[PDB]
Amino acid sequence: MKRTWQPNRRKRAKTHGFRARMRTPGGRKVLKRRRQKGRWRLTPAVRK
Amino acid sequence: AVKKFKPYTPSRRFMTVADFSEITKTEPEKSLVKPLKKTGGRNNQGRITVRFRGGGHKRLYRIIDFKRWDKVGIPAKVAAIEYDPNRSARIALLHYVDGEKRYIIAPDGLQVGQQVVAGPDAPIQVGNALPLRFIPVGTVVHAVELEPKKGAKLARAAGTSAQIQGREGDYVILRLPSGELRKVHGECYATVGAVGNADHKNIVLGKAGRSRWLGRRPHVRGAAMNPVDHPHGGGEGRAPRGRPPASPWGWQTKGLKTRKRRKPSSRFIIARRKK
RNA sequence: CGAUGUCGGCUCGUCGCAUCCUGGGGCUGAAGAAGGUCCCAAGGGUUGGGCUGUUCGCCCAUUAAAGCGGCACGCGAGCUG
RNA sequence: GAAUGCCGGCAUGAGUAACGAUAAAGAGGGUGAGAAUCCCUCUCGCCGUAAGCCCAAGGGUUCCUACGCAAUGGUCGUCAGCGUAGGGUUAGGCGGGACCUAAGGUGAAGCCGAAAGGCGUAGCCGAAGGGCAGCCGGUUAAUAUUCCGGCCCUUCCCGCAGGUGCGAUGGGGGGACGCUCUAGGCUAGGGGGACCGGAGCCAUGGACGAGCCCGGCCAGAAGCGCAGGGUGGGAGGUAGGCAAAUCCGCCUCCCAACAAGCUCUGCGUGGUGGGGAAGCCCGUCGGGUGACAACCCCCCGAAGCCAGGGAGCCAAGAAAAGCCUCUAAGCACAACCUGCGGGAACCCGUACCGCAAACCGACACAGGUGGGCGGGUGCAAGAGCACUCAGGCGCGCGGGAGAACCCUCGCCAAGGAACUCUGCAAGUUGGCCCCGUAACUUCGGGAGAAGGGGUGCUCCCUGGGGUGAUGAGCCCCGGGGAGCCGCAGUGAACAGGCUCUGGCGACUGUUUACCAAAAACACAGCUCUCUGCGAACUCGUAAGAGGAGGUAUAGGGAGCGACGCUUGCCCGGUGCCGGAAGGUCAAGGGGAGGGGUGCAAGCCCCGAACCGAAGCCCCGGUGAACGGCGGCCGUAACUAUAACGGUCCUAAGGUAGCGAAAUUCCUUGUCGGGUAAGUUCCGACCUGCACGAAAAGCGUAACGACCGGAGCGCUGUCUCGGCGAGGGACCCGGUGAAAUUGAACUGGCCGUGAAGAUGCGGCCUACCCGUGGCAGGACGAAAAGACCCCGUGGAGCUUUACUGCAGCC
RNA sequence: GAGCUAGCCCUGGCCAGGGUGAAGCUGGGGUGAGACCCAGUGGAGGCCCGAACCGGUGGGGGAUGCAAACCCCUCGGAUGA
RNA sequence: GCCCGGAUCCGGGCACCA
RNA sequence: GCGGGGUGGAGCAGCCUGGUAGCUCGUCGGGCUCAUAACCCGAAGGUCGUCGGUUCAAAUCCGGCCCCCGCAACCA
RNA sequence: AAAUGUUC
RNA sequence: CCGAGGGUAGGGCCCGUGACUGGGGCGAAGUCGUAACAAGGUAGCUGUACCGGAAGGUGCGGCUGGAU
RNA sequence: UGGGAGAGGGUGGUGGAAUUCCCGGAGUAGCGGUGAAAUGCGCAGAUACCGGGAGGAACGCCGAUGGCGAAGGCAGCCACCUGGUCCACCCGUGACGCUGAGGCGCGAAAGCGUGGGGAGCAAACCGGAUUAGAUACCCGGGUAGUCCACGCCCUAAACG
Ligand SMILES: CC(=O)c1cccc(N[C@H]2[C@H](N)[C@@](NC(=O)N(C)C)([C@H](C)O)[C@@](C)(O)[C@@]2(O)COC(=O)c2c(C)cccc2O)c1
Ligand SMILES: [K+]
Ligand SMILES: [Mg+2]
Ligand SMILES: [Mg+2]
Ligand SMILES: [Mg+2]
Ligand SMILES: [Mg+2]
Ligand SMILES: [Mg+2]
Ligand SMILES: [Mg+2]
Ligand SMILES: [Mg+2]
Ligand SMILES: [Mg+2]
Ligand SMILES: [Mg+2]
Ligand SMILES: [Mg+2]
Ligand SMILES: [Mg+2]
Ligand SMILES: [Mg+2]
Ligand SMILES: [Mg+2]
Ligand SMILES: [Mg+2]
Ligand SMILES: [Mg+2]
Ligand SMILES: [Mg+2]
Ligand SMILES: [Mg+2]
Ligand SMILES: [Mg+2]
Ligand SMILES: [Mg+2]
Ligand SMILES: [Mg+2]
Ligand SMILES: [Mg+2]
Ligand SMILES: [Mg+2]
Ligand SMILES: [Mg+2]
Ligand SMILES: [Mg+2]
Ligand SMILES: [Mg+2]
Ligand SMILES: [Mg+2]
Ligand SMILES: [Mg+2]
Ligand SMILES: [Mg+2]
Ligand SMILES: [Mg+2]
Ligand SMILES: [Mg+2]
Ligand SMILES: [Mg+2]
Ligand SMILES: [Mg+2]
Ligand SMILES: [Mg+2]
Ligand SMILES: [Mg+2]
Ligand SMILES: [Mg+2]
Ligand SMILES: [Mg+2]
Ligand SMILES: [Mg+2]
Ligand SMILES: [Mg+2]
Ligand SMILES: [Mg+2]
Ligand SMILES: [Mg+2]
Ligand SMILES: [Mg+2]
Ligand SMILES: [Mg+2]
Ligand SMILES: [Mg+2]
Ligand SMILES: [Mg+2]
Ligand SMILES: [Mg+2]
Ligand SMILES: [Mg+2]
Ligand SMILES: [Mg+2]
Ligand SMILES: [Mg+2]
Ligand SMILES: [Mg+2]
Ligand SMILES: [Mg+2]
Ligand SMILES: [Mg+2]
Ligand SMILES: [Mg+2]
Ligand SMILES: [Mg+2]
Ligand SMILES: [Mg+2]
Ligand SMILES: [Mg+2]
Ligand SMILES: [Mg+2]
Ligand SMILES: [Mg+2]
Ligand SMILES: [Mg+2]
Ligand SMILES: [Mg+2]
Ligand SMILES: [Mg+2]
Ligand SMILES: [Mg+2]
Ligand SMILES: [Mg+2]
Ligand SMILES: [Mg+2]
Ligand SMILES: [Mg+2]
Ligand SMILES: [Mg+2]
Ligand SMILES: [Mg+2]
Ligand SMILES: [Mg+2]
Ligand SMILES: [Mg+2]
Ligand SMILES: [Mg+2]
Ligand SMILES: [Mg+2]
Ligand SMILES: [Mg+2]
Ligand SMILES: [Mg+2]
Ligand SMILES: [Mg+2]
Ligand SMILES: [Mg+2]
Ligand SMILES: [Mg+2]
Ligand SMILES: [Mg+2]
Ligand SMILES: [Mg+2]
Ligand SMILES: [Mg+2]
Ligand SMILES: [Mg+2]
Ligand SMILES: [Mg+2]
Ligand SMILES: [Mg+2]
Ligand SMILES: [Mg+2]
Ligand SMILES: [Mg+2]
Ligand SMILES: [Mg+2]
Ligand SMILES: [Mg+2]
Ligand SMILES: [Mg+2]
Ligand SMILES: [Mg+2]
Ligand SMILES: [Mg+2]
Ligand SMILES: [Mg+2]
Ligand SMILES: [Mg+2]
Ligand SMILES: [Mg+2]
Ligand SMILES: [Mg+2]
Ligand SMILES: [Mg+2]
Ligand SMILES: [Mg+2]
Ligand SMILES: [Mg+2]
Ligand SMILES: [Mg+2]
Ligand SMILES: [Mg+2]
Ligand SMILES: [Mg+2]
Ligand SMILES: [Mg+2]
Ligand SMILES: [Mg+2]
Ligand SMILES: [Mg+2]
Ligand SMILES: [Mg+2]
Ligand SMILES: [Mg+2]
Ligand SMILES: [Mg+2]
Ligand SMILES: [Mg+2]
Ligand SMILES: [Mg+2]
Ligand SMILES: [Mg+2]
Ligand SMILES: [Mg+2]
Ligand SMILES: [Mg+2]
Ligand SMILES: [Mg+2]
Ligand SMILES: [Mg+2]
Ligand SMILES: [Mg+2]
Ligand SMILES: [Mg+2]
Ligand SMILES: [Mg+2]
Ligand SMILES: [Mg+2]
Ligand SMILES: [Mg+2]
Ligand SMILES: [Mg+2]
Ligand SMILES: [Mg+2]
Ligand SMILES: [Mg+2]
Ligand SMILES: [Mg+2]
Ligand SMILES: [Mg+2]
Ligand SMILES: [Mg+2]
Ligand SMILES: [Mg+2]
Ligand SMILES: [Mg+2]
Ligand SMILES: [Mg+2]
Ligand SMILES: [Mg+2]
Ligand SMILES: [Mg+2]
Ligand SMILES: [Mg+2]
Ligand SMILES: [Mg+2]
Ligand SMILES: [Mg+2]
Ligand SMILES: [Mg+2]
Ligand SMILES: [Mg+2]
Ligand SMILES: [Mg+2]
Ligand SMILES: [Mg+2]
Ligand SMILES: [Mg+2]
Ligand SMILES: [Mg+2]
Ligand SMILES: [Mg+2]
Ligand SMILES: [Mg+2]
Ligand SMILES: [Mg+2]
Ligand SMILES: [Mg+2]
Ligand SMILES: [Mg+2]
Ligand SMILES: [Mg+2]
Ligand SMILES: [Mg+2]
Ligand SMILES: [Mg+2]
Ligand SMILES: [Mg+2]
Ligand SMILES: [Mg+2]
Ligand SMILES: [Mg+2]
Ligand SMILES: [Mg+2]
Ligand SMILES: [Mg+2]
Ligand SMILES: [Mg+2]
Ligand SMILES: [Mg+2]
Ligand SMILES: [Mg+2]
Ligand SMILES: [Mg+2]
Ligand SMILES: [Mg+2]
Ligand SMILES: [Mg+2]
Ligand SMILES: [Mg+2]
Ligand SMILES: [Mg+2]
Ligand SMILES: [Mg+2]
Ligand SMILES: [Mg+2]
Ligand SMILES: [Mg+2]
Ligand SMILES: [Mg+2]
Ligand SMILES: [Mg+2]
Ligand SMILES: [Mg+2]
Ligand SMILES: [Mg+2]
Ligand SMILES: [Mg+2]
Ligand SMILES: [Mg+2]
Ligand SMILES: [Mg+2]
Ligand SMILES: [Mg+2]
Ligand SMILES: [Mg+2]
Ligand SMILES: [Mg+2]
Ligand SMILES: [Mg+2]
Ligand SMILES: [Mg+2]
Ligand SMILES: [Mg+2]
Ligand SMILES: [Mg+2]
Ligand SMILES: [Mg+2]
Ligand SMILES: [Mg+2]
Ligand SMILES: [Mg+2]
Ligand SMILES: [Mg+2]
Ligand SMILES: [Mg+2]
Ligand SMILES: [Mg+2]
Ligand SMILES: [Mg+2]
Ligand SMILES: [Mg+2]
Ligand SMILES: [Mg+2]
Ligand SMILES: [Mg+2]
Ligand SMILES: [Mg+2]
Ligand SMILES: [Mg+2]
Ligand SMILES: [Mg+2]
Ligand SMILES: [Mg+2]
Ligand SMILES: [Mg+2]
Ligand SMILES: [Mg+2]
Ligand SMILES: [Mg+2]
Ligand SMILES: [Mg+2]
Ligand SMILES: [Mg+2]
Ligand SMILES: [Mg+2]
Ligand SMILES: [Mg+2]
Ligand SMILES: [Mg+2]
Ligand SMILES: [Mg+2]
Ligand SMILES: [Mg+2]
Ligand SMILES: [Mg+2]
Ligand SMILES: [Mg+2]
Ligand SMILES: [Mg+2]
Ligand SMILES: [Mg+2]
Ligand SMILES: [Mg+2]
Ligand SMILES: [Mg+2]
Ligand SMILES: [Mg+2]
Ligand SMILES: [Mg+2]
């Protein structure tokens, strides 16, 4: 049946994307957090 | 009148529709329409703030002239009478001799091709607009301003009217459609006559679908819900109210007056409404 | 109670005997026939249907008779629900 | 050594279940160490509104070729979407961008908020909408509207000529719009041809035939033809379109208007450029040949094109730019328009999968995934159904055997619901044409009621329509005779069982994603109530929104729930509404009178009467507001019963109508119906445990995958089972799990034991080890019982529990 | 976190075929004129039958599944809320 | 408990209760 | 199981707070009327369900017992 | 004020 | 071919009968009231509507077959 | 042809008296009601009085033993549209007449539907009395309805 993951590149970049994060105090805290942990990807990868 | 149907479907048995006799032009004036922004009952937070709304037929907004005092002494001809999906009343298209074209709400008895005008000097005739103080005491009147130059606020619904009862200083006394007796400032404009399409209230929607066309989503009773939802929620099987009958937000809904007592306009209302 | 699934049906039985029938008896207010009542006897047998979820019970039509009870009110790693 | 401990490793169950749709395979020939599984060929089967073909998401090299087989592949593997390597994606015209706006988002100005931030007109962003210039073929192992070939077209820049008051983010027009139905004419696509072109073929009894088999087109500028869309021309006035305007709008006059003209599309033709089958050759995907291929006629014909077409209807159907026009600063050696010429034309995507083994489902997963094409025949039609074209497949374990048992299927003597909670299930019925069809009804319906007849093939006669020509042909509806065959003619496939009668809900709808589809929710309709507009109400601290660019024929809230006939009595309590009196009433006012201190002026504290809001009390109203609507005793010239009376209580004592009911405890009440028999059912009765009038009462045609009862039909439900089929189970080869598991050398009885013993006692029985089976036990497995209790454990919910808070006064 | 699901907003798309035959309109009848009756035309509808599509009624299977909701047979809606 | 009320005591009015 | 009740013939006060049983109707005797009802004037009738106990004294307070209404009888 | 009057 | 009739299916009229139910008629001396006939003690009757144990009452309009 | 009287009918408009409610003034101890009373209303300022307002309904005197109409029925006043009808004249047509089963229309009140309207009145209903009772007569309230529009119903002591 129709499952929960329904990949969509625009949706992905617009929701979790770098610019979406930077636009918000929470999003910046995420970026700050993932940088501090030293994540290789701060933001989900998506091919635009 | 109001057109009926043979019961060739269950719903068609009771459905009635407007007769549309008075309508002379079947599409609007292109330069007088802007898109109506459907809201779904949602405000700018995105929250439903008026329940049970959405999904009705798409509409175009027809720009209505609720000032009229904008064009004193410039007469106009009634070019056509048109359907307006944003109001109960029909609208009349005015070709001003000016060359300007404007919409007004169509008063009862307006005939296409006749001539109307606004101003103190205007004839007391169906379709004309004067400040209230220059209108004979006792004449029926619609599209009434409530304060000077602020726009026609009273009596705009199909069939409705106000009647001038008397005068007192800068103010005249109107009986609103509701039966309330209010003082309205004399310099406020008003169009003589009552609004057309009086048969509008005799309309039987006929079936659930028709309400939906009007953008009216199904209304669900409190009694049908759970205590989380509504004061009338829950109970095993059907239940009576079991408290004073209440709104979803708790306040009482049978009789509890809600107009603010200390409202500055209180000085101007002589007698609270009729029945 | 770190689980012993709970009524009734179905299927499959098996046991007890305080015996419903069949077999053997004594007493009879047992003429015969047919009954009553107690004794011995568990080998076999113990029907089909209407109503109800019903067990039970009532009812129809029969029957030699249409027994009663145990088996976790036998039987859901056998079914039903 | 235990923590259903944690991490790891390795056992057991076990060579067990399974190996993922029952569409299906067989052989021959290759390759190779090795082949059911890879390649080739032939035969067979499956899909064919797909299981074929294009596109968009998403995926991201999976594409092509070489070389590989450790792992991946449910087996095998020489093969592969796998490993290694090399190659492969080519655009002014296709898609997006250098264009436009939609919701929404953002946001000069501005507004708000402790901070973070929230809003916000313009503006900007935002597309699968608007706008915009490329079609056919050839080519590669792999790309092609991209490269090539042919024929076309767009914008930008410069220049030449001709022409004009040129000029914009400003004015205006246009763009620009729904649903249903639908005309004409075309095209896509299809069928037929005795006409044209073609390698051939004559078999097995017959046919050298008007035989069979194959094919008979595609693209195309200007011009032309056909079909359609759009569109009036002129003058004068002008105060409106936030400046101006010759434009647009408005007024007047003139001419002409199912025309024309002008203009734009579609289709046809068209210089020219392509394509071009079967067959048998060579291959093993393609090539060569056919072939100077032919490239014609007739019919069917779109839902697509002309398209911004037409009609009707109500629910009344984006915006903005491109584009045209008008003028403003300006500038008129400029600028624009038109024609021609030369030059200029950027960025990103382009492989491949794409109803799936490459996307979403942990899997090469019977699931899910939006758009277009989707051939032929026959069955009334059709995207249905059977078969089949192109094309694509046989589903990545096989071979046997022919048990029980399970699944899916077929048939069944006599009976025919006797089955069972229940005809659950499965029969029956089944399309079309004709005949025919009841109660009742809201006159639509109930209707496909019910019930019946017909149905194929052949010959003869014949009616009307389309196309053409008014004829031939082709095509589409029919009609009338006479016949033939079979058990049977919708001969296959697809395709209602019917009726009678109750309950509930009017009806179509909606719902507990994944145990409830219903009588629940919704619903039109009815009523109450709030709301005069900066509405009430709602969301927010606010600003600001929604309400509504609405205005009482409107908006909020509540109950009831089409319709019909109705909806009684109670206002003492609670609610809401009204009431300028009176009672209480906080802060504050007032300050009689007292006090601390000081030598004192003074400073400081307490403080009575009186004044003092809402709320509460108090006076009224109010039921489609919350709610409520009695008891005991007696009485009729038979009994029985009580129209009648007595009395206590109440705020008032249940009216109409219903009633053993979705409500009746006693209860299977009683009586009647139906049955041989009726705890159900239907009709009645009424001592209604415990109906009753908008938490509506009583009815109601129609409707219902709702729940009752009954009858006919027909049946494997059953008496009562039997046989048959296939897929499993079974055997052999390949791969090979799982929960569970203190260890086990793990029998019956009668006892005993923490009270139900393989494990203790006594007796009895018993050679060792398996395989197929069955499920009584191992208080079998699973889940730290979801019932119950306990915990001064938790959470949801309620209110006249407590205490706060928002909100309101 | 609304790429599942619920509602709404903007913008597109889809719904084989067949049936029933409302209003209207035309003609006829009717009448003082009317209502109204009749035939034809017409093509309405939360209308009927039935694919796609959306559903999920009953049963059976599945139950360490093909699948953490699936398959088969049935069955509901299918111009509309 | 106190003050405002009526013909020691019932009226009441507000307030307190460890 | 829990609450309420039992008093002239009927229906209800009195009980809580002990001493004194009352109200409407009925019944009886008189009136009025031809007579009847209604109406008017007078009167009788309760040892307070029963047996215990408390008290100087019990309808009254307390215990049993007999009745009569009401409410409950839930979780599997 | 004032209800009523057994049957032939 | 027609055809007595038999069979199946669905209608129509009529008759008998039916738990119960609705009023009607009759019945020497039942119960409750007293509506009507005298102004019948509220003039009556009336069509209708609502209501009430019952006669009846009341509203609206009519009639005199009423007032004396 | 010419004249007439009339509440004949339909529509639109308009006039004053009265009742009720509301607002203001002034005023105070009751008003109202009956057989008598009570309910009810009134110091929260009623009744009675004056001014202003709103609304609905019916039109006093004229008014009659009157007039009109087929019947039901029709009454302030104005106008409009319209029916009947009588009289004069003796002009026109030449029996064109009478009645009328069916049919069609009209048809007081009450009642019903959908909207409005709602002052007074008033079934139902509540209360106060009367009474043995009083589901009545009397009193205080009071909802349909009475009024308008449209559509039904089609009855009557629709009677002379
Ligand atoms: C004059 C006289 O004695 C008297 C007394 C009191 C009242 C009256 N007047 C009248 C009595 N109150 C009565 N009428 C009445 O009250 N009115 C306000 C008219 C009443 C409704 O029944 C009456 C019709 O009965 C009455 O007219 C006479 O009836 C009786 O009275 C009455 C009845 C019916 C039964 C017994 C006695 C009676 O008086 C009269
Ligand atoms: K429980
Ligand atoms: Mg997942
Ligand atoms: Mg999706
Ligand atoms: Mg995307
Ligand atoms: Mg996208
Ligand atoms: Mg997206
Ligand atoms: Mg982003
Ligand atoms: Mg920052
Ligand atoms: Mg990581
Ligand atoms: Mg790194
Ligand atoms: Mg991130
Ligand atoms: Mg209708
Ligand atoms: Mg209209
Ligand atoms: Mg526009
Ligand atoms: Mg926004
Ligand atoms: Mg936001
Ligand atoms: Mg709301
Ligand atoms: Mg909403
Ligand atoms: Mg309108
Ligand atoms: Mg709408
Ligand atoms: Mg609702
Ligand atoms: Mg609920
Ligand atoms: Mg919630
Ligand atoms: Mg709540
Ligand atoms: Mg509740
Ligand atoms: Mg409930
Ligand atoms: Mg509920
Ligand atoms: Mg309940
Ligand atoms: Mg309740
Ligand atoms: Mg209720
Ligand atoms: Mg309550
Ligand atoms: Mg409440
Ligand atoms: Mg008001
Ligand atoms: Mg236990
Ligand atoms: Mg365990
Ligand atoms: Mg367990
Ligand atoms: Mg014997
Ligand atoms: Mg003998
Ligand atoms: Mg025996
Ligand atoms: Mg039984
Ligand atoms: Mg029993
Ligand atoms: Mg015998
Ligand atoms: Mg057991
Ligand atoms: Mg037991
Ligand atoms: Mg058992
Ligand atoms: Mg047993
Ligand atoms: Mg068992
Ligand atoms: Mg089981
Ligand atoms: Mg069982
Ligand atoms: Mg078990
Ligand atoms: Mg078994
Ligand atoms: Mg230890
Ligand atoms: Mg373990
Ligand atoms: Mg642990
Ligand atoms: Mg092993
Ligand atoms: Mg095993
Ligand atoms: Mg498996
Ligand atoms: Mg499998
Ligand atoms: Mg497989
Ligand atoms: Mg192989
Ligand atoms: Mg091999
Ligand atoms: Mg294979
Ligand atoms: Mg091969
Ligand atoms: Mg096909
Ligand atoms: Mg198909
Ligand atoms: Mg390998
Ligand atoms: Mg190998
Ligand atoms: Mg290998
Ligand atoms: Mg592998
Ligand atoms: Mg392998
Ligand atoms: Mg696999
Ligand atoms: Mg090799
Ligand atoms: Mg190119
Ligand atoms: Mg550039
Ligand atoms: Mg752009
Ligand atoms: Mg833009
Ligand atoms: Mg954006
Ligand atoms: Mg675009
Ligand atoms: Mg393009
Ligand atoms: Mg090229
Ligand atoms: Mg020019
Ligand atoms: Mg438009
Ligand atoms: Mg559009
Ligand atoms: Mg073409
Ligand atoms: Mg064809
Ligand atoms: Mg101008
Ligand atoms: Mg201008
Ligand atoms: Mg070729
Ligand atoms: Mg050649
Ligand atoms: Mg088009
Ligand atoms: Mg429509
Ligand atoms: Mg200049
Ligand atoms: Mg110059
Ligand atoms: Mg660039
Ligand atoms: Mg660049
Ligand atoms: Mg690029
Ligand atoms: Mg490409
Ligand atoms: Mg697709
Ligand atoms: Mg694939
Ligand atoms: Mg999964
Ligand atoms: Mg596979
Ligand atoms: Mg798959
Ligand atoms: Mg067919
Ligand atoms: Mg296969
Ligand atoms: Mg075998
Ligand atoms: Mg058989
Ligand atoms: Mg049968
Ligand atoms: Mg039979
Ligand atoms: Mg049966
Ligand atoms: Mg069939
Ligand atoms: Mg009919
Ligand atoms: Mg049939
Ligand atoms: Mg044949
Ligand atoms: Mg069918
Ligand atoms: Mg329903
Ligand atoms: Mg329902
Ligand atoms: Mg569910
Ligand atoms: Mg659930
Ligand atoms: Mg769930
Ligand atoms: Mg669930
Ligand atoms: Mg289910
Ligand atoms: Mg359903
Ligand atoms: Mg509902
Ligand atoms: Mg209704
Ligand atoms: Mg809020
Ligand atoms: Mg708005
Ligand atoms: Mg309801
Ligand atoms: Mg009350
Ligand atoms: Mg009250
Ligand atoms: Mg109250
Ligand atoms: Mg104070
Ligand atoms: Mg106060
Ligand atoms: Mg009620
Ligand atoms: Mg109460
Ligand atoms: Mg009751
Ligand atoms: Mg009553
Ligand atoms: Mg009643
Ligand atoms: Mg009963
Ligand atoms: Mg019964
Ligand atoms: Mg019972
Ligand atoms: Mg029972
Ligand atoms: Mg009974
Ligand atoms: Mg109720
Ligand atoms: Mg009912
Ligand atoms: Mg009916
Ligand atoms: Mg019904
Ligand atoms: Mg019905
Ligand atoms: Mg249904
Ligand atoms: Mg259903
Ligand atoms: Mg049944
Ligand atoms: Mg069988
Ligand atoms: Mg087999
Ligand atoms: Mg072997
Ligand atoms: Mg394991
Ligand atoms: Mg051991
Ligand atoms: Mg061992
Ligand atoms: Mg051993
Ligand atoms: Mg023991
Ligand atoms: Mg033992
Ligand atoms: Mg042993
Ligand atoms: Mg031992
Ligand atoms: Mg031993
Ligand atoms: Mg033994
Ligand atoms: Mg076992
Ligand atoms: Mg066991
Ligand atoms: Mg077991
Ligand atoms: Mg479990
Ligand atoms: Mg635990
Ligand atoms: Mg536990
Ligand atoms: Mg548990
Ligand atoms: Mg317990
Ligand atoms: Mg505690
Ligand atoms: Mg404790
Ligand atoms: Mg707690
Ligand atoms: Mg809690
Ligand atoms: Mg509030
Ligand atoms: Mg999404
Ligand atoms: Mg149709
Ligand atoms: Mg139909
Ligand atoms: Mg299903
Ligand atoms: Mg499952
Ligand atoms: Mg399935
Ligand atoms: Mg279906
Ligand atoms: Mg259908
Ligand atoms: Mg007492
Ligand atoms: Mg005498
Ligand atoms: Mg007497
Ligand atoms: Mg004493
Ligand atoms: Mg004593
Ligand atoms: Mg409980
Ligand atoms: Mg008497
Ligand atoms: Mg015969
Ligand atoms: Mg009398
Ligand atoms: Mg009388
Ligand atoms: Mg009288
Ligand atoms: Mg009575
Ligand atoms: Mg009365
Ligand atoms: Mg009268
Ligand atoms: Mg005073
Ligand atoms: Mg008024
Ligand atoms: Mg006549
Ligand atoms: Mg009337
Ligand atoms: Mg009374
Ligand atoms: Mg009396
Ligand atoms: Mg009485
Ligand atoms: Mg009414
Ligand atoms: Mg009448």
